[PDB]
Amino acid sequence: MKIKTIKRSADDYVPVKSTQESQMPRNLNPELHPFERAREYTKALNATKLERMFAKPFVGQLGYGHRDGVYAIAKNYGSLNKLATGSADGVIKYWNMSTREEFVSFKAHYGLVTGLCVTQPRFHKSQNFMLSCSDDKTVKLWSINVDDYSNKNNEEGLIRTFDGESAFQGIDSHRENSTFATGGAKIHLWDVNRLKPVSDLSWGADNITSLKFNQNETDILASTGSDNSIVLYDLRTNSPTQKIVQTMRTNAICWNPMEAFNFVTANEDHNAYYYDMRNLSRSLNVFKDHVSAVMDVDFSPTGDEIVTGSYDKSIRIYKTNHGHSREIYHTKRMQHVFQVKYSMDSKYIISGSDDGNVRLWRSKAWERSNVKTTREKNKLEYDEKLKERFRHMPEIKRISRHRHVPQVIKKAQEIKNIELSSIKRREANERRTRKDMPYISERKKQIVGTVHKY
Amino acid sequence: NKKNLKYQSSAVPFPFENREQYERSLRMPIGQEWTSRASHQELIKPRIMTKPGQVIDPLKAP
Amino acid sequence: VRKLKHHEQKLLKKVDFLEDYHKYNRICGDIRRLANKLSLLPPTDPFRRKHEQLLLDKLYAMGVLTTKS
Amino acid sequence: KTRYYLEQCIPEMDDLVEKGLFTKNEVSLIMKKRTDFEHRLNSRGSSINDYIKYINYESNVNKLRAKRCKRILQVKKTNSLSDWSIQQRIGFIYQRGTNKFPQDLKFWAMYLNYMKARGNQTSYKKIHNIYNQLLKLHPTNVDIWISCAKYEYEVHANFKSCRNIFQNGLRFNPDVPKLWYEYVKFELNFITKLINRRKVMGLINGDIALTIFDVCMKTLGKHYINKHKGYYAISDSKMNIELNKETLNYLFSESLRYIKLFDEFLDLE
Amino acid sequence: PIEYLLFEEPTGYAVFKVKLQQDDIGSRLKEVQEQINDFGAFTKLIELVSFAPFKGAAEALENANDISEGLVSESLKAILDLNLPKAKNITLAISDKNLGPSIKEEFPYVDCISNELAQDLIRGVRLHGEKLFKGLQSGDLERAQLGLGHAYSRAKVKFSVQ
Amino acid sequence: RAGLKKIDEQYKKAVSSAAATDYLLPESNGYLEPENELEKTFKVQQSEIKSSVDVSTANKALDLSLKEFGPYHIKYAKNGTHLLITGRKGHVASMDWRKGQLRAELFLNETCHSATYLQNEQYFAVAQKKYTFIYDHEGTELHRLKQHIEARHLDFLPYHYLLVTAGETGWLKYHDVSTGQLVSELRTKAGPTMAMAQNPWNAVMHLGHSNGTVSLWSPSMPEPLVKLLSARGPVNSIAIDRSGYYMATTGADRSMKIWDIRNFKQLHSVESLPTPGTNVSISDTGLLALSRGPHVTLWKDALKLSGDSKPCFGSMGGNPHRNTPYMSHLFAGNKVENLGFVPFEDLLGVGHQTGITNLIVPGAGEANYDALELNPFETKKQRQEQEVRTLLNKLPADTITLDPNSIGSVDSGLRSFLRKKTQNVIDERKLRVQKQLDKEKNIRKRNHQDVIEEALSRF
RNA sequence: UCAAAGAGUGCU
Repeated sequence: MKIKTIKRSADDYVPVKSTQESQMPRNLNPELHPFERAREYTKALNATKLERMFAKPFVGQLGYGHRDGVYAIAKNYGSLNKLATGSADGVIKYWNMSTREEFVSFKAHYGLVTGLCVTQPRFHKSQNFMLSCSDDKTVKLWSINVDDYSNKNNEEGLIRTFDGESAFQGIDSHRENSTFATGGAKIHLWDVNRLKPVSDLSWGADNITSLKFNQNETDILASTGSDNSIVLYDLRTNSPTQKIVQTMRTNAICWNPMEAFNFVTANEDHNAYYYDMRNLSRSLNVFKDHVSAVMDVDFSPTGDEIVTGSYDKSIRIYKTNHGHSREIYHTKRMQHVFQVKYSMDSKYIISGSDDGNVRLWRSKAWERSNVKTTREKNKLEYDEKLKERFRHMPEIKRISRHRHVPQVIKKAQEIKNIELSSIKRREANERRTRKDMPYISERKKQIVGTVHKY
Repeated sequence: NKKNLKYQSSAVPFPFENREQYERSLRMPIGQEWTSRASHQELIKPRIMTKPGQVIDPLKAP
Repeated sequence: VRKLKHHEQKLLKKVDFLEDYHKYNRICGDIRRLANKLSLLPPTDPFRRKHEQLLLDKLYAMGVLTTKS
Repeated sequence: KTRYYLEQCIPEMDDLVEKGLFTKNEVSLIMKKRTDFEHRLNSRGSSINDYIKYINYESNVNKLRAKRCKRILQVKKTNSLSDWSIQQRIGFIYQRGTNKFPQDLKFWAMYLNYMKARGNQTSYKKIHNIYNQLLKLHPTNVDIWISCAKYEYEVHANFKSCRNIFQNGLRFNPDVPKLWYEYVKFELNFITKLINRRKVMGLINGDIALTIFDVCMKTLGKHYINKHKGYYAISDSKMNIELNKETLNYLFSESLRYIKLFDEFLDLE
Repeated sequence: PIEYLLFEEPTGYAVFKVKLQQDDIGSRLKEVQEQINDFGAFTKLIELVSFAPFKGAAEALENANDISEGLVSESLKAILDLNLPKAKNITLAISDKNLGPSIKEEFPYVDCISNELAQDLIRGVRLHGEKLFKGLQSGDLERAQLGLGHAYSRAKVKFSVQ
Repeated sequence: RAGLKKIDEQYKKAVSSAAATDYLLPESNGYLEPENELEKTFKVQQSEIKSSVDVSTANKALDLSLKEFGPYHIKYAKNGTHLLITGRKGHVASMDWRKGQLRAELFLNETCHSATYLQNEQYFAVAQKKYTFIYDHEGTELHRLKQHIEARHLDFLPYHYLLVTAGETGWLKYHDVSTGQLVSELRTKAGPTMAMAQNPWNAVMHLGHSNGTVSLWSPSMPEPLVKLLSARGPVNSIAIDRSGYYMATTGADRSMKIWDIRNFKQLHSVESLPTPGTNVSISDTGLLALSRGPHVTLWKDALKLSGDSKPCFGSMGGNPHRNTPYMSHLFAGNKVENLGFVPFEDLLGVGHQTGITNLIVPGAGEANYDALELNPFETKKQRQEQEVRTLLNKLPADTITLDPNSIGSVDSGLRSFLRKKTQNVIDERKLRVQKQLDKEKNIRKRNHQDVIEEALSRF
């Protein structure tokens, strides 16, 4: 009669070769693969634990560091391995962080180094240039020999000095052109080939503490004042544009490299505020996981992540759309964070504290910098999404969210939470009787007023 | 038959905007035991990427 | 099973399931429990003192105790 | 990544069944042979023969699909993925074998010949690309460079490009008289066609090689001196005279071929 | 920013293409360093593209002297131009900084690299040797080195069979 | 709406990808259909089929006759490579039928009622009378379980690494091999467990008792998820189809019931049986195998909703609606102790007192096996990772649920005394203030929602 | 020999 029975060809399943890979039969019938959801959860729950034992953020420090506290850090936006660092001792250093050594070490100013920026001056490959400003009322342009290219073979040292009537407290350079701006008692626009300030910008008599040029719409500049104010400028008009007066002072700014109109501000109220340029009556987001004043803030070149340095001996790194830190970096030997900045490959975090040490941190503690096989990348890629799928699982939250935070910060937070609850009960009690209370949005409490209403 | 609290999401995970969206994804399996090799590379693929050792130069004028 | 790798050891532990003196260990322990129970009983009642003495004599007859104890 | 290659074969398998050219059981048998080969190719001990054994296989499958297209569908070409799926695969087999084994000049040869045959399907630019890499891996093999110079002077008749090849070759391997011999042959290949074209032009209405000939001796003599001398100069005067003699006899014999080469050219003086 | 690598052997000149650029930030960390030793990882970094054997013994010494003095030989000028794109400027890794100016003079469109990142790759190209050639006929390097050693050494002394 | 649409499209792409892999599947199952309508699948004799199949398939069909400790219960490893047969009077041998090499032999003279492999061929358990014994690959006993006493039924969960036992004591022992600890002890209160079964889809145990009620059991859960009685008589055996949708039973009163686990509904009932079924088995293909005394009858396409699919003995005048036995086989002068399908193989096992024999059945085995789950061709080195990776992915007992999909959803001195008075008076004040808030919360709801007395309402 | 367990080498 007609009969067929399941028949295995031995050669097909067992190769005749000792070296040929055995055929790897797969059938995607769901009945073959039961317990779909449970297995993914266990793989998720296993991935989360492994992330913790592999969370290894510290890689090393830059040489022997500075003598006095580090108070100025600048990255070369065109070269990976290069930083310009300065300390209040008056010494400025230019680093080869790939070898974790110094290219050159220079005693720039008698007083405190209050600003540092790296530039490509266009005077009217083998050398790099950096600009330093200090409270001794001078700005000095310096040149350093670099070993990126061997197409030639010197003149390493001071190139030009700009004398100022008043002390300088901030400096940044326009990306396209050689012009750079200094923040002193007055915000001044400078040209490399001119010793005197080319243009005088100033809304009023208040000083400027910090300033940062735009990267995308590079003609725009923002500055911070000691009167708890943020000022916007545009070079195409050569005039200020806007201010908003804040409740507290803002120490640092960083503008988003992926959104030209968006920026974050490091604030004195243990908060960092995300802003939209056009409508500044409110903030885009608020970051509130620090317990002391935020000293510096930097955007990743990816534009999706932000890192904040605070006075509470910790570095917090936040997702742009999430209002709470996903990670904490801390150490006993770290005394006060004043500068936090990103390796522009987005894989590492460069930090500077008053102990004089400049440190490298990993943006991803669990990731590793070696080149990985096609197989390897897939499984690591597997765990990330599987963790992403099961983020809010109760067990995964406990293992993932758990961090070893120092005793001092946790005590501040639990004290911090008590007052907020103590406040919150108070207006809630008041709300029972007094008829006319406007609810104050969390995004608008920290604005005091805006000059230009809209 | 009461459902165990241990295996319950505290809230709807991002980027999903509604509760019903979350169960639909849970129905869809990511594992290769249930998905083809090519179909894995699309579901597994992370949103943000990069290339080691290169400048991520910020956006030019569009 | 095959020796687990380092990470496998951390993830899973004590998975290695599935001259012997266990009988003698049971005897040594079984004697120890009996001595403990005799101690729990008061110091004056005569029953255990006959019994503990009987246990001393019973063990001594073997050689487990080289001398009276 | 064996499954990745198998999965790219699924869409054409579905097309074959959809068009009715191959039944599911027949399509299943084809995949079994494809699966076995792919494991052979991706495994250790894989040799270039495995590529050649595979490359012949889909070639036969290509013929059967064409015959069954006329036998069942009665259509020269059915507008679906099946028509160009095999040919795209064939090139996709070749490039791995060439990359895996750049040594085998034989395998390069089928890859060009298979591709030159299907001129409509494969643009001449891609053939130039393959030669670029093939020349680029093996600059010292004259047989390659005259091969690419050849493809561009018959199929394309681009003397400018063909000149550049023979031009560039003499730089890399100035020691080989054969490449000198062909370049002069090409140079007189070129002149006669112009003069014949000029003769045709009138009907409807050279020294350059000698410079190549002249410069041929200077290089070949210098190179023949470098060999038979080794690392070091020859101290004895009599040998230095003798080394001249072999260079001379070598440089007479080369000239004597060129006397023969001119004979075939009737038009030129 | 490295794309092409020039390696130089007793059997010939070998040019490489850098598919992937190793993390220049973390160059000194162990894991990337182990990749240099590991052949599987290193093959993912670069892949051989040119090999031009020297014609014979005499030409090798002439190049061995030229490379020692940081000069570009005719054979060297041949392999680079066939390979480096004219192109902003193509970036090439060379073990010698002294050879850099010579290459720049011949080819204005190429920028040379001799930083530690280049040295890391040059070390690993050398570490695997004939393994990276994928079977291309490179003779045997260890023997060829020993012959050029007597040849390169003896030349400077002007020793003679006399 | 668009986000919901994109999620659906991604799912529709996944099934399309699954459809793509369906073409990749190497082989198909067997068939057995007659050329001529007169020819019947039940009429064909096994002696004819054995001639039809290949000599290798004839070698695969294994029949050994031995009477020393009969009867022998046969069990097939999940991968199907290694065969365990346990004699009633106490002989158990571990061996691979394809290899032809006996792995380990035990001549213990104690009545053993059942035996099984646990996680691989290497480690297996044999149920001795009044205790449970685990025997190593070498054949040495690694341990004896005092908690597991006097059990005939041995179950193991490949994903949860747990062994289940059933006894007349009524106590269900749940033991995990990896942790080497007993998860839980539960008394059914349904009396002795004559039938035991496992459902692969939800890993929920199935038991039969004298009343005939079937109680579903889970490690996590204290009391039975569902209780259902298919037959008036005790259920001597429980079978559950591979998909887990369909569940089939044999009552001691000769009456058959086909059920569906998901909807808990009775598909088909048969009372025309000459004698109660000794055993029941369901193929991975869905074919059901029923052994009654010396006769074994198999029905194709039984697990279907349609009434015409209903199994029926022989036929009533060749009625198309009547479903004849796909095969009918009789062993004269013999009895079937148990039935076992040969996984990944086109065969059915049958166990007897005379011996163990394999019956070749086209379509009985799965056409194509996924190797990631199980490989008959696994070398020794792959298997040791297979257990390692399966150890790494062990499923906790608590994750057991009625439905796997439901999981993951979204829902001093005087000072101390004087201190105690202060924390008190604080506590009452808190308890009073919430009344004032609660009372005020009541007032807002109330506000939100004789002529003489009106004259006098003001006073 | 099989049979179970280690420790290195080659290579994707």
